[PDB]
Amino acid sequence: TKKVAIILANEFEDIDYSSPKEALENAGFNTVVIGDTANSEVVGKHGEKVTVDVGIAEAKPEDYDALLIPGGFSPDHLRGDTEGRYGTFAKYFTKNDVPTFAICHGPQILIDTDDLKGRTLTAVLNVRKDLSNAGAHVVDESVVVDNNIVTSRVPDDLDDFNREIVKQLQL
Amino acid sequence: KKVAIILANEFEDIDYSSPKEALENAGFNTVVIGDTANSEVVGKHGEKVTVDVGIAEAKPEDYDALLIPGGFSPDHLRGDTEGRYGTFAKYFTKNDVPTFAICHGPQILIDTDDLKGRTLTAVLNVRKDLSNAGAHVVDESVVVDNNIVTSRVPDDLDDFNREIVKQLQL
Repeated sequence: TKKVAIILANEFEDIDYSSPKEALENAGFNTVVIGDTANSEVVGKHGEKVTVDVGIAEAKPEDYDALLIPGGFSPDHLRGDTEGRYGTFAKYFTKNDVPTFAICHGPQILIDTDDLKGRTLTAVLNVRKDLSNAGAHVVDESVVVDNNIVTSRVPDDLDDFNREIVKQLQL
Repeated sequence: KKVAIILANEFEDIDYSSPKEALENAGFNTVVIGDTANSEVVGKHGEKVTVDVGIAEAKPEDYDALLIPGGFSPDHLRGDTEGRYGTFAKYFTKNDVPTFAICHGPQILIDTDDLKGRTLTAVLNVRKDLSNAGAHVVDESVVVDNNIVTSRVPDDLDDFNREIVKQLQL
């Protein structure tokens, strides 16, 4: 059975978490929330409470068949980790071409992999310039698939994003 | 001397209030520029601030400096569909006018495209993005690079406030 790592801090955009989680589980994949501390709670912009399953200190990225990075201000929080542990975690996925899915601000974390040169991505407007400075070919599309990396811009893109992430996992 | 403060919702309260009070104590005037004139924007910890001038009307030549408070306000500003806050900031970087940014504030300066070779600091969360914009990023309580003054976190405010006042007294 395949399972998806979802990296999550406080102030995630609630629907960026719930909608792809529901699509993945509906297709028969399981999800696991990876955050600062196992069994801590993180709270979305709009109040959704999510319990962290696995601490980032213990998490083995090779255990997971895909990474999902929900947006809002969760990715900014994750990039505040003094030891850069979420960037290092995401680097496993980009270095080994494992399916990697990011929506909205999510692609911010991919910048910390230093692996984006020549990759094609989209993101929320706020973050596109940073993605291009990181070496990406940034485009403005509802969903972008570049081999293993799937990106979308906003919650309104979720139908397209969810369809593509489940396909990539079927591979 | 008049200082433009560009501000959206979820600014870090003391990043606004503490420099604004330092500037006003030194005899300078501040003018909050935001999405719509006479709206209120609200800080992460609930401080309410009235927007004096809408970004659509603001003329950056009017001002003797630009101040960019941190929090998630700079991110919000970078979401403006027509990039009007980046364009506002470009006047200051192009014309070497005093430009002060704390915490996440320096994110806005990324949109000017004018950071190559410039020396800045910022909160850890945004340092990589500043480096990728070509800036020489250091980890100091305050950094002065000609016209641009940056600091990292609220603890640095004493040092920030001293340096931004000193810029304007020139």
